[PDB]
Amino acid sequence: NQLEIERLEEQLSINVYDYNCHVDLIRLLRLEGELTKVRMARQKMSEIFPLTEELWLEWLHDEISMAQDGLDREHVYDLFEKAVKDYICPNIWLEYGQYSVGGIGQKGGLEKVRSVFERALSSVGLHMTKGLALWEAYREFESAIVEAARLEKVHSLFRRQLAIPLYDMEATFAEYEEWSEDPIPESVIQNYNKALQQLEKYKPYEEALLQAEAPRLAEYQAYIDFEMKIGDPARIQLIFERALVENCLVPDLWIRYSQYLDRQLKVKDLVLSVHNRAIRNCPWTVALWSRYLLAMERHGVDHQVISVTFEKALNAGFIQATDYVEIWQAYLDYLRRRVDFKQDSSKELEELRAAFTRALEYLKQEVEERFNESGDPSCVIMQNWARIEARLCNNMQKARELWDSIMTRGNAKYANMWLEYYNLERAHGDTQHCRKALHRAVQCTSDYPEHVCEVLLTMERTEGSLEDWDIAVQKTETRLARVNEQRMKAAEKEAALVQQEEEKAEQRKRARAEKKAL
Amino acid sequence: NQLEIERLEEQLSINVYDYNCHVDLIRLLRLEGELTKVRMARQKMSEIFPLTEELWLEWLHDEISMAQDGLDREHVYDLFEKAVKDYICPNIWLEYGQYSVGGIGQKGGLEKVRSVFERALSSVGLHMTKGLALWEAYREFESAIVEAARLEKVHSLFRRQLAIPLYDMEATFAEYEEWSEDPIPESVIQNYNKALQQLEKYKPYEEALLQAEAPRLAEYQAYIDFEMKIGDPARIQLIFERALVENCLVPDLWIRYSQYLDRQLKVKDLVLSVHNRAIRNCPWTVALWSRYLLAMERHGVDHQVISVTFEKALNAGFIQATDYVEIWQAYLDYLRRRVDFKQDSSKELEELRAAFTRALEYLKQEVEERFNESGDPSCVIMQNWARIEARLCNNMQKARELWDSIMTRGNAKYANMWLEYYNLERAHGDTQHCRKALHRAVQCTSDYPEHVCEVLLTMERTEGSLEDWDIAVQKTETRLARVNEQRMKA
Repeated sequence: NQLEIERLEEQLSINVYDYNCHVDLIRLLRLEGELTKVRMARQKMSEIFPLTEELWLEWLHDEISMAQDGLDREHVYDLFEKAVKDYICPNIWLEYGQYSVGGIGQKGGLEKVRSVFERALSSVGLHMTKGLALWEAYREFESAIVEAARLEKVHSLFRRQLAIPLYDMEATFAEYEEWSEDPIPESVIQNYNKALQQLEKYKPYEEALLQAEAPRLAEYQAYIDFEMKIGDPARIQLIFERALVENCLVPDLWIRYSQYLDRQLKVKDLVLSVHNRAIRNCPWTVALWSRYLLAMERHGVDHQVISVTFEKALNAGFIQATDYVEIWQAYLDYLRRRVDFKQDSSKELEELRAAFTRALEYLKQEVEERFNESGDPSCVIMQNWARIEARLCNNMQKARELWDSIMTRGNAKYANMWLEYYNLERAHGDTQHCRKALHRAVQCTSDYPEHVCEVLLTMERTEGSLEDWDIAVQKTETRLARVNEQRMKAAEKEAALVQQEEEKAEQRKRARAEKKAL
Repeated sequence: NQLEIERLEEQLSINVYDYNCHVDLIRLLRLEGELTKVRMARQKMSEIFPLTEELWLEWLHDEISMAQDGLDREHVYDLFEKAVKDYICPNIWLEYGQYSVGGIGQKGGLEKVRSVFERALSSVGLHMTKGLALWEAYREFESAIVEAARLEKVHSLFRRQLAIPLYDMEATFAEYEEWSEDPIPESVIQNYNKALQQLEKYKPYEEALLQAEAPRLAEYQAYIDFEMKIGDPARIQLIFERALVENCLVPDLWIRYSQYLDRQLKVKDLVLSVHNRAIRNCPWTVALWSRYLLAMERHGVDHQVISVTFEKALNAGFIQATDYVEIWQAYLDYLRRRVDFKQDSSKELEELRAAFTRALEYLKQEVEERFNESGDPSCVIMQNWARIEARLCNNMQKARELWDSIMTRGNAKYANMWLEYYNLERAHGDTQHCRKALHRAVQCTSDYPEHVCEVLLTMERTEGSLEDWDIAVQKTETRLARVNEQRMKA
């Protein structure tokens, strides 16, 4: 049996991203009874993958069976704390509540049990199908500690629940009437009726969810669309989380959720936790990383931790080269917003300039090596560096050095490219340099040459000397003449190929053998 | 017969630009013998139109026949002076020389005869077909005056002529050996040989010209192409002038000719005579006026005469609305190059700002009434004014006033209009004004809204705060969502 464990152990050392291998290794260590090794393998899997409810539960059950010390109780609590983070988990919460009851009597045991049930209810108390079990477990505990006056607390739990649309809530209203010696107040009956109307209202979606199987993403989306029209922040979070349990590998769903959080709730601890979980579920999508870095910046996360997050993004592994420029650009935009441009020379500015160099080299080395295509064809990073360096810093010279480099890459043929450079020179350079840029455009542009000529003639018309206008008409006339010659000649060749294909089709008319022997 | 004459005179009182009517009025007046009325009709026509050689000759014969030796010889000369101006005219020149011989007895009569023959030879002495008659008339005059020493003058003319390729040139070489007691020198004979080589070169072209029916425009162009390959300035002008005799109504031919003069020769007096002569033949073409104003500026013609030349163009009459903005464009460019922008007074700059205003109004009133279009749909004059006013003068507020007006006239829906405005603000305004322009652009752009959004987003990403970026995505998302709602609706 140990032979097979060693096989799995080495298979993980070659590739640690084999989820099923981790699962197989743990099941075997657990069988062999290696207790410190199972926990070690479980801590190592959990740091890499978010774990499903069933995997957390077996781990929780195992630590609980062996906890034999008051300290191990504390350790089990720490584990429960880890488990609730990955996805919504009504059974884990229920297990946490029931377990925490065992520490009653100790200094904070009564308060602790109330703390976890209350936390459970905030997370899963509105859950149509699995929320009810939590309310019932909470009430049962409260009634078990008191006989005559804490009764107000048990009342409150009955009243809190009956204002919420849950399944079999009807049996809970009846259970409450019998229990209560005091009459059920009119306000409670009205909150219950409105909760029943909500229950009838959400019933078709819950049923569509039930009849559909499985992950039932389309039915989840319809539900989410519905809850957003209604607009209860608490219900919208719930329905997102419910959907994300079965569809955690659908990045657009994470985007949708995090986007709602980033625009509406705007609660730091919540939005960032959700971004992080998106990252653990779908590391391969760059938008998730760039949106994470955005959220960290909006909420004043320390620069060091934002930076270390970015470094993790570079190591996630993406499928496209374009993906790597996107992550670099998000980080670069972030570094750019940290600089005070009102004053040269900022330490932050040198950090920015250092980052740009690093990005271009990273694009030159790592991405080019793996994909064998540059990840930035139109050199958009260099363009941004150039724009910044010329408009925000008084360093037009660096902008020029950059642009000469952008153009050498066969980018010299694009009208829009020359114009991007021209406009940069028109704003922060001199007229002499616009003219040289424009004279170059005319010489090099291959897609829309008439366009760049018009731009050159317009500049000379408005700002140049008569010699300048005359040189401009000469260069443009000459250039356009050459263009029209090749355009016209190539049309001669296509017309010549059509005539060759007509004389080929000609021989086929005069040679039509209706009978074939071969 | 006089009846048809009264009809033509009133038709001219109605419209003075009827060339054939003028020709007909003159034909009847000449025939009817109204000696005083013909001189008038001829003078009033010649000031408007260039006259063909035959029309100048007939006028000249009448004045010479009415020798009214009061004396009109100086006056007849003045007429010849007018006649040589219009086109190349070997018969008018030949006619001028034979006539000038009659005044040889008078003071400096001799220098005058040599003056016109030399002037004639400079214009048409290289003419393959008609140049020879002038060389022969010059020699004939020269051999006729002295016995022993002007014999040299005649020698120089035989030699001068024999170095130039003419038709029937061989018979003049043979004619020279007999007349000349001394042998024909080796240098003269080799220049003759290369000229015979020149005669062979031009022979297929001279003949191709001969076989086609007049104006033989296609055949003339081939010749011009050929002579330009050779690149001899004297020879190039000739073939142009020759072609222009028959094709004076082909503006494209004048353009190539005047263009050759402006790029290659660059001699003030020569280029300006051909440009002036071009507008008189084809006034309806705006390029001819515009190239003319350029040439006057290149050659430093007085500011006052350029303005009157320009004012003349406005009354010429064009077929397109675009033509009127083009001439207006040309004049505005000219006035701008007269301005020193380092000096803010500025005397020239005030004529310029005044000129723009006058121009925009001409398009609103005169051009709009006739065409019911501005002729400047995208407002490039206002665009140019704004650009000048913002980059060269520190008057950015004026550029904005101009741009507001452009957007007001239905250009707010075009992305390129907003971006051009954005780019001006980006260069000579502040960032807050770029932000406002773009925000306006996103709301209004109707043709390519997705594009202007990309431009706003790029800006915020590169210069804006994180909140600025965030506002931009909302504005763009909302705008694009609504746009997409309409393409499904419609």
